Amino acid sequence: QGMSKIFGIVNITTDSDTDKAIEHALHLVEDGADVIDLGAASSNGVVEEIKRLKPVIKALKEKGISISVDTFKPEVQSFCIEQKVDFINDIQGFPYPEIYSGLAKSDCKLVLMHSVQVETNPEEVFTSMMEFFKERIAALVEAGVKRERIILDPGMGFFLGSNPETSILVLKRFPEIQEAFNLQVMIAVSRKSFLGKITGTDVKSRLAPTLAAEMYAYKKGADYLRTHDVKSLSDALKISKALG
Amino acid sequence: QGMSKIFGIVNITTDSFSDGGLYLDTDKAIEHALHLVEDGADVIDLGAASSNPDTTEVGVVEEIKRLKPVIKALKEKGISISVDTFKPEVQSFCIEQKVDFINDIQGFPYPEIYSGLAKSDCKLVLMHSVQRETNPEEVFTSMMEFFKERIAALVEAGVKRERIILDPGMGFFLGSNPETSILVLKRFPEIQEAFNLQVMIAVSRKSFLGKITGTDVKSRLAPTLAAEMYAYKKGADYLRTHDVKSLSDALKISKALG
Ligand SMILES: Nc1nc2ncc(CO)nc2c(=O)[nH]1
Ligand SMILES: Nc1nc2ncc(CO)nc2c(=O)[nH]1
Repeated sequence: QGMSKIFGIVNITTDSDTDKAIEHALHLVEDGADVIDLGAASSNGVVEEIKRLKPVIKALKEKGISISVDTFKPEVQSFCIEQKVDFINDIQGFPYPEIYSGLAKSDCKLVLMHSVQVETNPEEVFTSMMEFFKERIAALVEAGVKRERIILDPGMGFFLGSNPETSILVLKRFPEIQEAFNLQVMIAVSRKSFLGKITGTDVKSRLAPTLAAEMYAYKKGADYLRTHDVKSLSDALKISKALG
Repeated sequence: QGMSKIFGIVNITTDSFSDGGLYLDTDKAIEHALHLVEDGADVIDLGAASSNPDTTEVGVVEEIKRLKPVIKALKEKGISISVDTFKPEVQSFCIEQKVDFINDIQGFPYPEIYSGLAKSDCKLVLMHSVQRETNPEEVFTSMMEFFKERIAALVEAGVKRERIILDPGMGFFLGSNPETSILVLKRFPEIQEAFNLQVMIAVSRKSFLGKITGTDVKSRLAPTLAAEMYAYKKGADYLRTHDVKSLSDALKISKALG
């Protein structure tokens, strides 16, 4: 029942020049987003990724906008280390110990996401997820990163396997991750394919299956939420809180 | 938390509206009904009221003329029909048509039609409304007494108690005060226990939702869905909505998520 901070998804490439992604990043802030999750990915490339970030990064910092960057490459990550973005989203969970001490000299909060790319007993995935967090958080702490800087993401959708039951189990049991490590947790359900396998609808185009899962996560204590339609979630969270 | 029926709103007057001519497209309303049903609607809430207040005998026979083809066609396909009208002459036409529900936003205040309502097998949607700056607490108390007096006067005439569905009213029907709508939304389970009757919640696209967020809720679904979700988990028996598919798809997520 805690107020969740919204993460606005802005993809730099599919929106673009830089201005179409910039104006998409301020319209979401004008809609109730606390942090803008910047993504700039194409096909097949470190300089190409960074070149699209620099104009959007410092433009949002010129207006005091908290920025999250979705990158799994350490060279792109070390760039975000010294640009001093407020968040750095890694869908791989920092598996390369090269930049470990590099992440300790910084202060940007780290987001530790877990995935399991093939046979899914849905609870066995949860247990190994508990052990994955226990080993990766410790090694990050041993490298100098403060424990108060890690945010856990249990993964969702195709990051948990083609089985929709796996994503349902984690959506019901993510409070257990909250109290086992005493740390914040973000849930990302927006337009993920497994929502269509439950309702039989055209995902990526239907907001309501998506909205129902984000309110459920908010009502169970999710600290952060990652979505596309921000003004829809912002109004869903305003109604949900005022309604008791 | 449990079951919930969905009322599909079909404004026959709106589906036959004015793009440069009025109330001759009697098939758009019929297609809007059959559409909403394959989106997950349980009952079709037909509404053929005039665009502006009309209280003559012509507006009566005009309301039946807009309901007569839509009611008939939906009957041939086994569709639960609910008529959204507050006129006694229109309601008597719905009784002889064997319509499933009669949705009255005035709470049936005319005793002349009580005789016709007793013989009917249709269910009744008794709605409560407000006088016209009343404190939200006193609106709830007067609503309780209003249901208590009107339910008795209906069973006195011969309407079996179990056919009465209670609607507390929402938004402008409770006043321009948003907290009055919030109080009813978070305290309506007290209605189902005091009267042991079903309760219908109708929040779809009401102005008070915009006063809480600050967005145009008349054409948007997110605040309508958030409020419709809360009433579902709180045990609302029926749900009157516009976007049936978005609510039906939403109910399929909460049922899987538990
Ligand atoms: N933290 C987090 N980030 C993501 N980035 C991209 C995508 C692709 O949908 N998913 C996610 C996600 O599920 N969680
Ligand atoms: N049963 C019921 N019917 C309504 N009809 C029209 C309108 C106006 O939107 N409201 C309602 C309502 O709140 N409850």
